[PDB]
Amino acid sequence: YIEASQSPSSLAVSVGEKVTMSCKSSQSLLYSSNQKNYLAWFQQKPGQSPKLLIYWASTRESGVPDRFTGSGSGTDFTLTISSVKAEDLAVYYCQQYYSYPYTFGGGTKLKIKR
Amino acid sequence: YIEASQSPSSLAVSVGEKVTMSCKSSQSLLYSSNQKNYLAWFQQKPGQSPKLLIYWASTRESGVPDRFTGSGSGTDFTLTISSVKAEDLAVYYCQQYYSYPYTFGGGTKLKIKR
Amino acid sequence: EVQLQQSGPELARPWASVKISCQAFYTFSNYGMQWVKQSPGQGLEWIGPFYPGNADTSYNQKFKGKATLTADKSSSTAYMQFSSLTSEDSAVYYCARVVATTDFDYWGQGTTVTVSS
Amino acid sequence: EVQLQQSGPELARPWASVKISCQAFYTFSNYGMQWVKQSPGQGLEWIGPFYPGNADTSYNQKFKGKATLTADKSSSTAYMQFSSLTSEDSAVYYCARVVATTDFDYWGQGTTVTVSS
Amino acid sequence: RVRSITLGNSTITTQECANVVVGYGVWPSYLQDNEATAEDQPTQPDVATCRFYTLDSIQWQKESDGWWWKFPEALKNMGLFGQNMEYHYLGRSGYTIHVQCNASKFHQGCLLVVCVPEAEMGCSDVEREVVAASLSSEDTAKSFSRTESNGQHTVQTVVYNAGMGVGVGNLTIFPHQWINLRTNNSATIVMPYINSVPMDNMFRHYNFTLMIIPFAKLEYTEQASNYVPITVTVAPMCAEYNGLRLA
Amino acid sequence: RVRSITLGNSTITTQECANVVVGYGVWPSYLQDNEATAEDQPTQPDVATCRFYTLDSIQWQKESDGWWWKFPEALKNMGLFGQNMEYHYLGRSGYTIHVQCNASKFHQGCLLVVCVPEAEMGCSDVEREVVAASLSSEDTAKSFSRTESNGQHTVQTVVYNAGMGVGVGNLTIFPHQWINLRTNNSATIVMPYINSVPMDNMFRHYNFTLMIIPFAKLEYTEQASNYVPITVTVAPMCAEYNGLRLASHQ
Amino acid sequence: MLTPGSNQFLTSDDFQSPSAMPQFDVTPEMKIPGEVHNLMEIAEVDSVVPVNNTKENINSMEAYRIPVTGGDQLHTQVFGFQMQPGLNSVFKRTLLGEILNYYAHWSGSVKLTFVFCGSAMATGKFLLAYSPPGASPPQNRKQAMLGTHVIWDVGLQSSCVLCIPWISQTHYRLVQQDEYTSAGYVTCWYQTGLIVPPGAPPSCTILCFASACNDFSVRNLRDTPFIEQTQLLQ
Amino acid sequence: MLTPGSNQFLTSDDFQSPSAMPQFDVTPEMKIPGEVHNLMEIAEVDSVVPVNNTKENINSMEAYRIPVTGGDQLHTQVFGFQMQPGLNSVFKRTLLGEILNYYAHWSGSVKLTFVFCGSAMATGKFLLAYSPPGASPPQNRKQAMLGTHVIWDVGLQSSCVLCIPWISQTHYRLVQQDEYTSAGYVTCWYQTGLIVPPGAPPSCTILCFASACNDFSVRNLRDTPFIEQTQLLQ
Amino acid sequence: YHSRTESSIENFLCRAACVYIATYASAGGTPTERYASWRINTRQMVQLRRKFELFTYLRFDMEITFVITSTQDPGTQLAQDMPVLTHQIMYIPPGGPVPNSATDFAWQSSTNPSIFWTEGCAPARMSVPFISIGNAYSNFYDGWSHFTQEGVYGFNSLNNMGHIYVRHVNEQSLGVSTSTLRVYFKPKHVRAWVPRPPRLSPYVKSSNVNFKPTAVTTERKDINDVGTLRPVGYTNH
Amino acid sequence: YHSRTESSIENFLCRAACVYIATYASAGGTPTERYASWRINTRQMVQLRRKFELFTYLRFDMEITFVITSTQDPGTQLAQDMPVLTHQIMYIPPGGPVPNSATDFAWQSSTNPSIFWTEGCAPARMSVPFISIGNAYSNFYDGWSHFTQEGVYGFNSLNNMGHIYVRHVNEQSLGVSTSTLRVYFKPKHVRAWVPRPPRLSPYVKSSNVNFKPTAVTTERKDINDVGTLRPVGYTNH
Repeated sequence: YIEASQSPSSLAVSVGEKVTMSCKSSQSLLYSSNQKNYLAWFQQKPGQSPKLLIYWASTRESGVPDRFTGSGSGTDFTLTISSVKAEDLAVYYCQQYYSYPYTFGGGTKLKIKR
Repeated sequence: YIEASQSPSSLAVSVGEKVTMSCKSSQSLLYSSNQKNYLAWFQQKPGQSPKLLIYWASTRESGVPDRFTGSGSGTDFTLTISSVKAEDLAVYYCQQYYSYPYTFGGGTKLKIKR
Repeated sequence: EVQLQQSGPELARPWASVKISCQAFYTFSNYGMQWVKQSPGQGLEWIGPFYPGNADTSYNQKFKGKATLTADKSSSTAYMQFSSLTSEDSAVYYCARVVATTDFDYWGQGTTVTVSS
Repeated sequence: EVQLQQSGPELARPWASVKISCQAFYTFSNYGMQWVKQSPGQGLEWIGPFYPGNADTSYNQKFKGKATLTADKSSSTAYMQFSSLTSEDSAVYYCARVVATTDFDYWGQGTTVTVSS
Repeated sequence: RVRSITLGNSTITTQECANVVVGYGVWPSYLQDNEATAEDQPTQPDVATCRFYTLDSIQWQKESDGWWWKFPEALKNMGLFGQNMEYHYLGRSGYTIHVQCNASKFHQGCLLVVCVPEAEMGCSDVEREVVAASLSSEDTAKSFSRTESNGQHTVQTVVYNAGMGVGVGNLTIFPHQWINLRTNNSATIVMPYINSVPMDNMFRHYNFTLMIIPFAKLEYTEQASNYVPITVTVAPMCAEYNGLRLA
Repeated sequence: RVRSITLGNSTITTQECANVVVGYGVWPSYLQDNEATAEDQPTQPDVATCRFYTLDSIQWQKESDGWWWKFPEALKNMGLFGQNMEYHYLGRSGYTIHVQCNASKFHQGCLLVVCVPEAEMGCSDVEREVVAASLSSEDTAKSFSRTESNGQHTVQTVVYNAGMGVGVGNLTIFPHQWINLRTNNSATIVMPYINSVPMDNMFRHYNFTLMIIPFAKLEYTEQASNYVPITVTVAPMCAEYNGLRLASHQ
Repeated sequence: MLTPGSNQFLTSDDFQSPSAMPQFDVTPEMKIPGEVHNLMEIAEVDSVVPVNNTKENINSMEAYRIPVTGGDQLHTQVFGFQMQPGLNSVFKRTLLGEILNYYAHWSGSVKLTFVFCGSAMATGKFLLAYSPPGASPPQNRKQAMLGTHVIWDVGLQSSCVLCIPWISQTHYRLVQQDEYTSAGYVTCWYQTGLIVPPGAPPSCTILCFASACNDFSVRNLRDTPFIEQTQLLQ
Repeated sequence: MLTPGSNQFLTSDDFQSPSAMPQFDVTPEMKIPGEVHNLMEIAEVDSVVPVNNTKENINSMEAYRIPVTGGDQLHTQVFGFQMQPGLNSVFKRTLLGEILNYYAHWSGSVKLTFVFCGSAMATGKFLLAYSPPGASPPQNRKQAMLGTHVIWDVGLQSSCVLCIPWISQTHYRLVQQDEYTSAGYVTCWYQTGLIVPPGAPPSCTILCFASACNDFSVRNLRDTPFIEQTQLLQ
Repeated sequence: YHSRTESSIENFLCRAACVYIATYASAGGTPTERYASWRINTRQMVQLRRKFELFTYLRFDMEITFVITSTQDPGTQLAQDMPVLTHQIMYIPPGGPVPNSATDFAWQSSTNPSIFWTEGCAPARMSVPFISIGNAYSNFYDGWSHFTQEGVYGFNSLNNMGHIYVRHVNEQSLGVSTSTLRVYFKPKHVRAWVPRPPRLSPYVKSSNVNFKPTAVTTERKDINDVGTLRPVGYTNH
Repeated sequence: YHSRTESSIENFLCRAACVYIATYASAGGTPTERYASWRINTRQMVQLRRKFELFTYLRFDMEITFVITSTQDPGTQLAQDMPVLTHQIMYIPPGGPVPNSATDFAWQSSTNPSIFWTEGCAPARMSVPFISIGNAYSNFYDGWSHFTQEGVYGFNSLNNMGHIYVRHVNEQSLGVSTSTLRVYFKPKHVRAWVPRPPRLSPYVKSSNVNFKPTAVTTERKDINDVGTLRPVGYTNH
């Protein structure tokens, strides 16, 4: 199989601070033939449908603001939010769409700290 | 570089008339040992993928009607159609495959005279 | 920004087949759709897609020999057939669809299939 | 008369690298495939050939340092990688392929890469 | 080429060429004066103890798993060795084991023959313990099992754990020999006396275990023998016993 | 470094130590009794024929083409040699020829200096013949031209054919040297007596022709000397003339 | 004189301790055959490698057997694996695997022996190919031929040996760290096929042994990952 | 005793003929300097090579000079030609070419000397490159550098010597032969550019001489192709 | 050509390991909560067991280290001026008297070696020689103790080393002083015989060799499978 | 190691070349038609002239071979019994008597060597030695015949090789008989001095070196021009 581990815990920080986090994979996720990293950054509103933010780990999704920026090569895959907000309360998944099994990460909830 | 100049203008003749055309080339393409000419008579259907008519300017491709004939050696390269039609409208090019670059022709749109 | 809808939540029972439909609002040329398993304790797990324009139907290996897939492109309806329904298979089924070769851009609505023995 | 397919048209964005794959249905012994640029203002323009079974990759001098080529014989695919893309590169790319050192008898399908800045 | 061996003037054995692995490198030897401090001196009756005892023949089939004997219990009721085992309280001996297969040139297979010192085994039910009946028959070969065993006081008999709890692929650390029907036909293993005390009772203690495991199954065409015979021959050497006379 | 050559005790020249091209391999030498069919002893005038005869200096400009002198007529008025060419009948000599260019370190050029034996030259008008005035001047240097001449009784002065009818680039087979102003500014040639008879009349026969042809044109910046002076020096060696005394007893 | 660190307990030191029971005369030693002085002698012996583990054979003895199908197998692959002992799924259970997994750094050569458990009338050829750490594995018989290879003829010789070399920049390589495209690969290919007379079976089996060579060494003892329990038993 | 073919006139025979003017005491010979014993002593003298015969200079001396110019260009060619003496339009008129053109077979090597006619204060570099017979001429400076080349410095040295080798299958090659893309190529590339101080002229000139080496030989004399007259003059 | 000096037996089986941690009070509670007892055996620490059970016969001394840390427990009428605590550590050889409670007579025997340790100094150390009737300890014993083929299987053999008992010496009238004992056990001059394959199935019992059937190794995707992955594109996956 | 023995002067200049072809009748006619005359000079055969003019001075002996082929001439009063024809070949040294017509007295001079050749035998041959007042022949002469700058320019009186005359001895009463003469000239014992560059412009006169200014070589398309090239394939790609 091919899987990845999510960040150990939640952000647990006060609102309004840019946050940098990481997602470690259990196997390589780069297609050096295409220089393509098969991974995307996810988000699911509790009670509603999920939606990604950055796909290919290099370009944000069209229609998503500039604050969410995913980066990383090789096994590691990091993300940075220029400003965390209380109206993005959801679970962050670091999912790899390399091949089926299309396994997910672990999830990153935004808890309450204020 | 190795380019070619197509006929100055389009056919501009009536429907059903034989057409004689020329594609002069900036460089000679006749090789002594091979005794073959490195140029091909192309045909690009408007909106679809191109497809040549004559390769080696002397061998009609399997699937080409008897009306189209390529001629000419060296710098000169000519084309002869015994009957022009309306439904086979295309943009006739003369693309050489002698050496890099694979330069194409000049462009010849089949205009309307009817 | 185009939505996506499917059959609907039925309160099922063990050993009662549950066929989950899914409509579409895009074309059927090399684009695909799949499903995910929304469970608080099991996280998110895919189950199995089929690829219109490719005739490739695949399933998860934990569910190999258990679930199947059948659909008609002209019908625009995507079933998700399932067998040996247990009590812990309860999940909120999202019908995700993607027009990219491999992505997860678009998602469904959600259906509850919680069963009671 | 054997068909040929490639990745297909997408609507990209400025400075978005776009690889255009190309499938295979032929043999790979001293045969080749490359691409063209169908632009009504720019006529017909090739970019760079790959030579399966020969490991020879060249480029047009108008784009050296911009484009690169990659391929996989076992996977039977070819890829053009772009860099520092402009907004006027939008053209219909045909996967030209020939089993010959000198011929053009198999042609591509078409691919649109128009962007929106 | 062909050779004949006549030990004890009452036995015959025919063998051509057999590669010999001598235990851990030491030949069986009589106990020396360095390690003798007991009540009395040892004795060495070798009249009929040194001869070839031919155990019964086992049939290697397409769906067999393994066979395994416990020494010296495998010779409990055979001749003067069995008599001295019953009479004398203490004991000491080494062994020589010949394993011979009878296969033609159209049969295929492979066998590992190992001599495991002190092969403590495990029960089928983890909570309960084993019984002497399951641990060893009189002189017949208990056989492993392809699947799990469900008894209460029966040894675990899965073949890929050897009934000991270790990987079956790592049993080559013990004295062993490979029998390959393509090239080889016989195995000879000489086992010295391996124990923590100079002498010990034979009845209660199981000095070692002989295991024969086929890694490659036996395969044959329809028109052939549906079994391959395997024969085991033992020959004790340097057999000692306690003295039974006044000092 | 520098050295002086006082030939004749009346001429002194200063040159640096350099390379000399000695004819076809033979130094000039006196004619012996073996080679002479005439038993009469040749007299040897060496008092004033062994001295340096510096000719006029010539100006190498940007648009020059070439020059030739005809020997042994170039010394018709030069000292005792001019008297002895007239008062005798048969003569014989070898020569040493120095050519020097006075140019700075900012000029460019490449001269070819050749000694062509019996350079028979052709007329401009094809059918007619040439005259003696056209071939040579007594000491002034005749010159080639860049275009084709159209004279009636004049030599063909086209430089790229040397007038001799042969391609100029092939002239290096003859005794020759190169003057490259980048490194060199002096050429010295020692030319022996080459002829089919032991002695020949001086006035009738031109023994050879000295030619200077610039292959690389002169180039200079605007604020520099407009020309380059070229100086030629000739020194006869081993001069032998006929005898004028009664062999039979008188 | 004395630092406060002079009176301390360091759990990695050797100090003679006061004897609890003097005047006690121990039992004299005796000659027990088969004494071990170093653990490398345990690794140097040959053990079987479960090559054919496919989620259905690890619970049987089919794991060790490498099938070799008879017939017109054009140029298929008999088997192929990656040589990183102590971490690779096949090498992490043999004797060499356990000894390596106890320690942290290793350096040496690994010897592989292939034996052909088959009939005595079966004849054929196999191509055993080795690709160094810095290269991709061959995908067809041609690329295997172009590299380092041995043609093992089962008819003439019934056993083949391959001694993998030691290629690394540094003296010791870490036992447990993932190095893809830096391990080296071994692959086997069908050269001709198995030809049998009428009466012999049409299929056979190949067994593989892997053992350390003479030049082998380990360093930095630590605890094994295979054991898991943290409670004292009962 | 005699065949009818014994009495015949063969144009290629050497039989002594009876003298027509005996008792005629010939004139004794004298030592005239400059004797020739072989025509190969004529083919080893340097002659200027008209490398710049571009259809407008063949009626002037401009053909003899290769022009080098000072400017910002760095990767541009200086000159380039094909090394087939006796048939190439560059060499067929020099002494080497003509002495070859009398004969039909030839074999040897050719020495080329380049001389820099320029100011004494000029300084630059050049990348004279040679390609083997079985190759294509280099297209840019990098390709010429990776072949066989020589960096000629017009600062330290004023002349450069380059000896083309002799590569062939047979013993004697032909003079006129269907020799396409299989003979050789000699090219010159700008390396740094011509640098001058204030006062020296920007542009300069290069001259080339070609001669035969000491291994050179010919065979099978025939008529030259340059003569085009069949009428006795006048 | 690298040296082999850290894989040797002495450098492989001479690492101190914490094999027992216990807690005992000083004043109150039931008597069984007033002392700490441990029977010396290498069959309860799974790591040390797995390292020892790699061989069949072993012969070694014993170096034992005791680390004791004590506190004052919460409560009322708590102590305020207790000077020091002194502990007694008692080694009971096989076939020796064993106390059944604190203040028992057996604590005062003249055959059991005892160490009186005042708290604050370096830890108390002791070393016991090879105490056995046989000539080597045997990890695996295939047989019974009684000659009539009846008894307990592979148990109650000569592999007996002794007990260790720790108690307080100071009688405490005010307050209770809870203490904790950590035992560190190491062999010295070890000799090993008859190597054995390492175990595969997890241990289930502290006295048997029983086990569950366990798979020989970990799964794999395919027989001819190496890393080199495939990414899923327009091709067939 | 390649030999250099075919390029010597001897092997280069000793090739027989047909330098004169003439015809002459036998019976009555215009007198100038009744004999064949040739002045010896290597300045009318352009190929041999260019071979000779490669050096300045030459010294050699001359071998001359005559080929005579005669046939009857159509007309009335033919002959039917013509026995055999005989030809007289005469070499005239410089300054000797020269016939002005057939049946002249100069054909009987004892100083001019003659060959009487009857048809049917091998061709007639003679060898003239080096006859000259000077010590060598001069291809080029830069001067005048008279020492007062008058006379023909470039004409040296020293070199003269004579004349060759041929006539029919037979006085044929009936029937005209036409004959054809081919002269083959070849130097032997050749010595050459002072090599000269070979000519570039075509010859215009048989007595001068006059010329027209011609180009130095054949034109080229560009300075860096190497034609033919290579098309894309297994090698060029």
